[PDB]
Amino acid sequence: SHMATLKVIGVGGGGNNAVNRMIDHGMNNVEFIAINTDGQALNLSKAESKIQIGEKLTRGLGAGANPEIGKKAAEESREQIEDAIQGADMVFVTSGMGGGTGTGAAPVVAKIAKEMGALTVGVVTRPFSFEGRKKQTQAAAGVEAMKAAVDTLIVIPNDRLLDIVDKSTPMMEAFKEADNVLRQGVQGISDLIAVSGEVNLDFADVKTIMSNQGSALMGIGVSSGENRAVEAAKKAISSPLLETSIVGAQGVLMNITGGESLSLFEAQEAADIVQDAADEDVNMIFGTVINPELQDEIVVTVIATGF
Ligand SMILES: Nc1nc2c(ncn2[C@@H]2O[C@H](COP(=O)(O)OP(=O)(O)O)[C@@H](O)[C@H]2O)c(=O)[nH]1
Ligand SMILES: [K+]
Repeated sequence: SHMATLKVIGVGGGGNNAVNRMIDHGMNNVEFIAINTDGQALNLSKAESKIQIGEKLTRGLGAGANPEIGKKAAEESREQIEDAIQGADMVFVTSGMGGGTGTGAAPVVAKIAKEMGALTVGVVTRPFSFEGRKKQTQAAAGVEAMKAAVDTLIVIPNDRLLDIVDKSTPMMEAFKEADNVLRQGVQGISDLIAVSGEVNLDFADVKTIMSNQGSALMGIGVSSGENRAVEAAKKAISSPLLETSIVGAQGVLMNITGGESLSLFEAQEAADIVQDAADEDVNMIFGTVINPELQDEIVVTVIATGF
């Protein structure tokens, strides 16, 4: 029997913001690591494990939006980063691209985790257009460096947050919507590992769908009542925040969780929604979990790769 160790690593300001908000939300059976140049921010981190990088470089300040400083800071702290990761079977690295620390250090952190054998997933943001072309260009170079260093990468363009707010939505509420991509992905994988399914998926199946793949989609949908399976499957694959949509996916891990009423017909319906949306012949790794506590609720978890 195998119990996978999952860790979430925030790198730089935005990544450490995400870690703090996820801890506040509550996230058990997952270990958090906070990595930053900025000692003032790191002192406010809620993470159990904190690594200040580049103190000789920046004297405790941030990188001042220069990615070369973040890269050097991370490389010089490799051993400390390895020690915090040790034991991990899966590592999520989260960072905002475009600044100095995340852009430069997050790809180093990802490569360290990958060369320790952890399944390594990046979830990163691109800057708002109003932040200017230079920052977009720097972020683009960071995204490409992340893709070369992870097993799978999820990119959230911050511009998509402007598609989901009204004129009054607090910025922090919008940021929590972006956080949900990583948080619900981690939770869905943590639930998959913890529960034996009736059609069982385990961590080896997560590795099949995510190892050495590139772009990825991770989504969850919950629905009740009539047409719940179709509606949950549509919710799982249809986030407006994602650079990589479901279209073009050639591998999908899909788990359906329901009560004792979970029907074979509705499982096929949900699988068909995902196949049709990908517009490809999808290699599906299909799982089912009967949770008797659930009455009329159905949960559909999707991880899509192979773009
Ligand atoms: N969605 C989101 N984006 C953020 C957040 N914090 C910063 N950003 C974005 O991330 C980019 C880099 O900022 P930051 O992570 O603070 O820079 P760094 O510490 O030097 O890596 C910014 O230009 C913003 O686009 C956050 O909490 N949420
Ligand atoms: K399992």
